[PDB]
This record gives sequence, structure tokens and C-alpha cells, in this order.
Amino acid sequence: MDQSNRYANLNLKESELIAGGRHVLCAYIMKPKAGFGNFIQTAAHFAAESSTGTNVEVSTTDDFTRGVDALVYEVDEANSLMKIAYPIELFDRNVIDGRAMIASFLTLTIGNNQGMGDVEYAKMYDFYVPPAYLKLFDGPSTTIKDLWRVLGRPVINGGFIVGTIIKPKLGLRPQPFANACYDFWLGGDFIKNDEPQGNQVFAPFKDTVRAVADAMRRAQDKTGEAKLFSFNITADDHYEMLARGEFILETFADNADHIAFLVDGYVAGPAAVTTARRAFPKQYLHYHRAGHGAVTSPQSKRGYTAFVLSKMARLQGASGIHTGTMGFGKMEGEAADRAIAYMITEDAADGPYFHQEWLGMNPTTPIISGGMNALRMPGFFDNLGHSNLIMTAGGGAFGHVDGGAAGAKSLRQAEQCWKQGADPVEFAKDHREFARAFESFPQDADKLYPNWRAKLK
Amino acid sequence: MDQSNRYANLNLKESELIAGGRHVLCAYIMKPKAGFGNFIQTAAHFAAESSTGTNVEVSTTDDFTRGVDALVYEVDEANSLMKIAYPIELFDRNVIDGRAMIASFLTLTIGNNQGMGDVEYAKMYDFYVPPAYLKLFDGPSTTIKDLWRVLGRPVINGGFIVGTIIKPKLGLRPQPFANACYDFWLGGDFIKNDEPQGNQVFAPFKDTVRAVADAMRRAQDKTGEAKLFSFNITADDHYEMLARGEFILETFADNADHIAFLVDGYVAGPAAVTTARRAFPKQYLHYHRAGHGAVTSPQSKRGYTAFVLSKMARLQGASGIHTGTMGFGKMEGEAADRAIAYMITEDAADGPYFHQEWLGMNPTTPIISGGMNALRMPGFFDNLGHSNLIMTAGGGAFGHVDGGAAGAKSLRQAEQCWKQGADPVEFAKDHREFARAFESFPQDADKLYPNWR
Amino acid sequence: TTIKDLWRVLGRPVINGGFIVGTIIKPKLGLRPQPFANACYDFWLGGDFIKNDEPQGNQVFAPFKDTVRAVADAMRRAQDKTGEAKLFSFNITADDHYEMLARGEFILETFADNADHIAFLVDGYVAGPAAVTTARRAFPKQYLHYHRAGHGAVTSPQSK
Ligand SMILES: [Mg+2]
Ligand SMILES: [Mg+2]
Repeated sequence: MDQSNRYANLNLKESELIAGGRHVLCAYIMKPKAGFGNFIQTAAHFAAESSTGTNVEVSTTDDFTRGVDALVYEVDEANSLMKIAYPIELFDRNVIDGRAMIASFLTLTIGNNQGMGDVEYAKMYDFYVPPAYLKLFDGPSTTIKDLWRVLGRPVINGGFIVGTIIKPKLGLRPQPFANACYDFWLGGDFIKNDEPQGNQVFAPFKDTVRAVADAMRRAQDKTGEAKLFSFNITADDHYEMLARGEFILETFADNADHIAFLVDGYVAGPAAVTTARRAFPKQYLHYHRAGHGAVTSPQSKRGYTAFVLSKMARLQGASGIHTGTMGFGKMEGEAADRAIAYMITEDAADGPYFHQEWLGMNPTTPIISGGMNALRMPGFFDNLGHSNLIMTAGGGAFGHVDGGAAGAKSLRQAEQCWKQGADPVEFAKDHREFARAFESFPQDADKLYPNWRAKLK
Repeated sequence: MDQSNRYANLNLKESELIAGGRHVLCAYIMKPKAGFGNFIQTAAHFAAESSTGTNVEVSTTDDFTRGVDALVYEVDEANSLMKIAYPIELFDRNVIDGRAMIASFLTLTIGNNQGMGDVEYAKMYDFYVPPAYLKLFDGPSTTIKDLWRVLGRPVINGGFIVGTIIKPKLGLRPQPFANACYDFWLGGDFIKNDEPQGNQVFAPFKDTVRAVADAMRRAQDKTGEAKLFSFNITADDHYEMLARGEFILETFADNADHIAFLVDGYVAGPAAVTTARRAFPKQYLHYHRAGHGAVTSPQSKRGYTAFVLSKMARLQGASGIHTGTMGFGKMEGEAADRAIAYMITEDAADGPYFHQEWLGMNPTTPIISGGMNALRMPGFFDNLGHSNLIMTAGGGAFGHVDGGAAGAKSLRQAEQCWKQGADPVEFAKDHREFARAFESFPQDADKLYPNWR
Repeated sequence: TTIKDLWRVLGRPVINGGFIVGTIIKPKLGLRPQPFANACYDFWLGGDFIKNDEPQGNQVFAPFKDTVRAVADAMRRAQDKTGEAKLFSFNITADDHYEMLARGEFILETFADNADHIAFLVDGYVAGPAAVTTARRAFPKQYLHYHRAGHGAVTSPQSK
């Protein structure tokens, strides 16, 4: 059956839908399967499956139902574009506090529509949230501002947070793990657990947390500077997440405000993110997106983009989220992903299809991770336009010839170099640790700074 | 960094890895990106990223780390096949109870490896869980057995549970919603909330729950048979899920054991599933997989298959999960998906790559939903081989010419027809409601039963 | 939570959103639930914000649950008539931490889609820092209205 009469209204104007403030708008790149309806027919069916409908007419359908139908308001078949308007009354709300839930947004806008037999593929590229729905989201409670304050930096434009991941990803016992933390902290600010690190049998959670707490205390006493750690508290069980978080804060004691909580938000889901967000609003919530590539990759024609994911994470209340290296590291990414960073940090920003006003909702920090080092940094910062962010370089720090501490300093210096607009090769002459990064990663040094060896050694 | 020397050992035998009981095994269909390492090099890097490694050598790496490395033990480049052995010590365990978590399995085996710059794509098709790891998973607490007991059916081979979804998907107010439930329940057993139904402003949760409870009481008094409802308790907030669940059970009272709890497990995640599983172990946990098609579709070359999803759901403790219509309904699916059902229901079963022993872990029910009706059912049951399952037909029930109750009866009769081995067209002469399904869905009747007129 | 969050609910700009027109329903105590709610509705036809008077709560003549429900109905009616959002600041003060939680939780569930229109008033000087923190930590997303009743015993310039 053809449902385009009911679920398509191409005469609706996007500007009026936005001005009305009663509709969530979603922009998809969609292709119908061969042998079914045309583009508008398939889009109308997509809208029906994503709101009030099904594949057949039902006797229960009355007047009221029609008013909450999702509507295809714009199509561009040549570019495979479909835009759908979802009345805000469709989205589920908490009984306990009347607030919105991202689970409902996902269920309607990217749920059953992903398994439709007449659709080859459909991927969400952007969404618009009006004030009436936006204000019902948690939003971030803790921001980079709170990390800057702990570090003794200015709370506005406090700058670059030098970070790392203790490698190996898994395998280090509690004390060796803690010793590596101490070493890095002599030169750097921030350490994160690698995504799967927790309570493995060879590195029990409580032993590791205690050793790291001792290492932080020692590093702070030596350097006279505050240090930060992001612990993985991810679990299937809500109560396990609470047990981990509570143990950490009590253990760190006077250093409890130096602690972020990492959550594997993509694989554990929105429920895990919210547990951390609502139980620990005063602790920086570090959304780790491990597994997101299954849908967000440009190779994928389904689900949603990294842009959409990041925008949702801000609404969920992530204090920071991994935005990728934007083509400058080892993982998949593009230079145009800078727009992701601005969507999560600014009060107003443009997506690929919709302009978004955040109405003073707190920003989410871009966390930069994956195959970065001191040499690759100036190019990254040039593309982005700022260094108010966290960057974690595991290999870039501990792979430095002179070790972790020196590795941390080369990262520090690389951003200092970028900030003062200096030539990296010339800058390196007067900055040892940064100059030693060229020798640590020669392949990168030859590609990025072709004639470095002649000038430097 | 060529990391094949450390993270690849093709001389390891799969049979010995299984016999040892110390490794989770994963089977992936993978393709390297052009311009990087070869197949084995890329697989080794994949294994490193999925366990102990990174893209560069690090000074901190000691010899203990080497013992917990994931290892590529088998490759078949021509068929894009890569098999990896993950030592069970890698997987995270609860501090509170020492039990396993699926979140850790997912993070290692299908996490950061999905964003690697040197991999075009990689999708998991099967996994093997040894006894030492398997026994640490929750597993299902409630099964179809418990639903059969409530219905007054035999607890062994209690048969087909006739179900539906109250359509429209959203839009019905509490009393009209409840009236439709009552109507269906005159002929059927089971009703589920549609995946997004909850506490919308036009149909508040508490008003709807109360109206449905009244409708169940009325339908049970009229028919003299027990009726079942599966309520959506999904939420981002753990405490919201608890509030919904607790309210429902207190409201239904003496009918509280007639209630299943539906969780949008794919979009809300494992954390939401576990909340329901651990807080309400005595209530049938209905895993709704909405959104799964983003990765599970054969069109997708990434993430994991529907088979893998279903197998994980059993470990998580789903009492039932949607397995799709196996090519017989409106959604994407294939006849070979019958193997999904057997993996979730049997104590021993074969996946596409690994044989799995469940060690007496409870079964997860196959829930059949999406564009089904009485006409499409006999073909579905023939392919599967049994009718010990729940089937929900929204359009197939309320789209019936005579209405919901008659729609329910046509579904009942369609399974009776299959069970007896009768010809659907001839069976329909003696069974009105089933015969009226041909008239209700003529397009389907013409394809499946050409000369029905 | 700040005034920014109240401005957002009112549909005002989040920067310099301006003046929030408020009142206290007088008499301070004595109004039964429905007369109390009727007075709220009346004021809300022209104003934004209503606060409980400091001692208003669960008096025997105006039970807490009956009053909260009547006010919720009055807010809904006033918003439907005016087409503008309305705000209420409820007194949740108690000696018992769990009483404060019971009151707060009841209010938010009752107001439902209007739960972000609710502030929580605490008699912070007389009940003390412990009461303030209960509200602050249990309900961080609800505007915390510190009522200072009794402060004059020390803060007055007459006091040395
Ligand atoms: Mg990592
Ligand atoms: Mg459905």
C-alpha cells in the first residue's frame, strides 16, 4: 500500500517547522530497494514505521493518531535525501521527573526503520531539536572548565590538557601500571584507562585504583602540579558502576575532584551513560565511543554518522566525547569532522543540514585520541582552530625514545609551538623533548617535515 | 609495525583451543583497506587493537602482557575469514559478584577494531564461549515454560502463544488502547507494547497501565483463560525502569505473573537489559531489538550479525528475543535464520563457525514479529520445525476484516492447521476466521494460495 | 541550576532573559487546597512565578498531596489559557531527609511534563545547611530556592 498521502507533505516549509518549535527534524541519506515503491512512497513508509504506522491499515486508527504522524517534508531523490518531521509528543518522557530520554529518540528515528525490507539503506546525517524538547535533556553537568579549575588554569580558554593512555591496552599488573602513570605525570596532565581496563583477574580493580591513587599523590608532591585520571566504570549492572565510582572517590579522598569517569557509551549504551551522569554529576563524564565505527564509518550506509552520535552525547550529558583525529591519526576520520567539535562546544552551530541553538546547555569537550604524537599535532590544531581540548597519545608518549615523561613534554611543546605560530623544525632546535620526537617517530618526521635531519642534527 | 610475529599464531589448532577452555573464539569476515599491510598483518593489528596492543612499540610492555594477547589462529583470505582467540582473562568481571559482563566482550571483540584506518570492514559472524566464561553470565531466569504455566499449558511443549502488537504504533489514548487489548484478548494470548510506547503526553504510562489491567481482568472473566501483556519499561535512567516495573506489578496485583517486561535492548544497550534482568528475574524479559538492522543487515559489512546478537542476548538473560520472520514477513530476513532459533533454544547447537554447549543455561524464546498474518504462518512453521514460540501480528490481527478478536483466532487456527498437516485452503472451509484472513489480505492470498477463490 | 534554566522554561533569552514576575499566595497559611490553587491560577494569568510562603507544607487543613495536585491542575489551566509557561516554588523543608525526598519526588511525578517548571524551596537558615544540601544533591536539576526565614536573629545590624 501507498501511504504518501498521509505520511508525506512536501508543501510543509522547513523554516515554519523550525519556527513552530513542535517538531524534531531528521535528515537521512536513503536508497529504496529495487522492486518496491518509488522514493517518496518508500520515504512515507519509512516515516510511518518510525512513528504511528505499519505495513497495513488497522481498525484501531482514529483522528488523534493522525496529528502525531511523522511527516516527510522534503525529498531530493537525485542526492538520495529524505527529511522527516517528528512531532515532539511522540518521544517518551520519564514518569519520575518528566525529562526526555535518548533511548526513545533512537527507537523512533533510527529503530525499526533500519530493518525494513523495501529500503536498501538509510543513514541519519543530522537532526534538529527544538527548545521544548531540548530543555528536557540532561545536558552536561561537568565540563573542561572544572578540569581547568583543578589544574589551576583559567576557567575560560584554559587551554590544552596533555593526556595519554597507559599502554599496553591490557596486561599490566597494578604496580607496573601505577609506575607508568607516575612517569607520564612528571610531564603530563591526564591519564585515561584504555577502554577495556577494569577488574581483570591479573589487575584487580581495587588494587589498581589504590596504586594509581598513590602514584597521583607522589607525582603531585614531586611536580607541585595537579594531575587527572579517567577511570573506566563501565558495567552491564548499574550497581557495579556505582560500586566502582564510589570506591574510586573514597580512595582518592582529597584528590576525588581530580577524577573523571569513563563510560563505553556506544557498546554499554545510553543507560550506562545516564547511570554515570545522574549518579555522579560532579565528576567529569568521559564518553568513550568504542564500537561506533560499525555504523558511523563512511563505509557504512546505515545507522547514523559520528556527527549525530556526538550531538546525541551532548544531550545525554557527556562531559567529553572522542571526536576522532579528523584524518591526522590512525583511525578513520576526515578534516571536515572539525564541524563535530564546534557542534559539541558552541552555543550555536551548523550541522550538515540543520542549524542548532543549544540555549546555554553546557559544552561537551572534544577528546582527541588514536595514533597521535607531537609531530602530528600542529597540523591537527591548524585544521581545528583551537587547543581547548583533551588529547591522549599512548604511543606518542610511551613510544618516545627517552620515555613517558619526555613523551608528555614533547606533546606539551608541540601545542606551545602551534600556539605561537612557530615552525616545528626551528622550534625543535630549542626544545629537546620535541626534537627527540623526530627521532622517536622518523617515518612521520620524513613525511611531515621532509628536510628535518639537515636542520636539526 | 608488522605485529604478526606476536599477534598471529596460525599453527594453533582450533580443536585444542576449544579443548583447553581458556579462550573465547571469534570469527570475522574482514577486508583490509588498500595501501596498508597484507591480510595476516591487518588481522594481527586487529587482534592487537582488540586486546593488549597499539600501533607502535611501547617501553612499558613486559612479558606478562604477551600471555594475554589475542591471537589470530586461522585465516582464509580468499573468503575474507579471520578467526581470533581471546584469552578469557582479558574480559572484565564485576567487583560486586565476580560475574561476567557483555559490555566487556563487546568492547574487546567489536569495539575500537570497528574504527581502524587500515581496515575497510570487519563483521563478527560467530563466537565461542568456553565453560569457564559461560558459567559467569546471568543467562535467562524466566523462560516460555513460565508463560505456559500461567496459560495452563503443559510446561514441556506447551505450544504456540498467539500474540499481537496494538497498532497504531503510537497515538492511541489509554482507554481506546485498553479497548483494543480487550478485543484482541477475546481470541488471543499475548499483547506487547510497540517498541516506543511508554509515557507519551497523550497516553500517560500510569493511565495506560491501569486501563490495560482493567482490560485484562475483563477479558479473563469473559473467556475464562489467562492473558499476558509485555510492557515497555525502557529508559535511559535505571531508576525510571524500576519505577515503571514496580508500578506495573503493584497495579496488576494477582495478575502480576501475567506480565512480561519489554526492553529496547539494542538502542538502550546491555545496561538496560541487565537492569530488567537483575531487578525483575521473575518477570519474563522481552528483548526488543529495534535498531539492530544498522549492523545486522546483510547490506552491512560491519559490526555483527543477527545470529551473534541473539546468542549474546541469551547470555545477557533475555527470556525471549525477536529473531525475525526468516524471510516470511515484511522485515529483512532469510530462511537460514532458523539456526538462530536453535542456537537460543537448545542446550547444544551449531553456529556458522562454532559448535556451542550451553551447559544447561536456560533457553531464550524466539519471538516472531513483523508483517505476519494467518496466511504466511504455515510456511514459516515448516521452515522452523516447531511452534513453541511467541508470534506477534499487529497488522495480521487488527487488519483482519472482522476485527482483532477474529484476527487472533485466524492466527490460532493457522498454527492448528500446520500442526495437523492440513491444506490451508481446505482447512479454511471449516474455520471461518482463518478463511476471512484470505479476504483480509488478498495480495498475500494470491501469491501463496493461487487458486483460493 | 540558575535563573538561566528558568528563562529557558519561560521561553526567554538565556542571556539577560530579564525580570521574573512573582508572588506569594497570601494568606501565609489558612487557604485550603482548591482556594489556594484558584488564587495561583488568577495570578498566573498576568505573572510568571509563585512561591509557597515559608511555612506552607502539609498542614492538617491543607494536606501536601491535595495542594500539590490542585496547583498542578491550576498551572495546566493557566498555561492553556495564556499560552505561556508558569513556575512554582514548593516548600519541601523537613527535619527528616527522607521526608524532603518524599515531597520532592511526589511533586515532580505529579507535575509530569511540567516538572521542569518546579523550583524547590528550603528554609535554609532554620532547617540548616544539611537541609539545603539534601535538596541540592538529591535534586540538582530543580532550581533550589533558599528561603532565609529566621536569619534576622543574627544578620540584623541591631545584632553585634
Ligand atoms: Mg584505546
Ligand atoms: Mg513493531
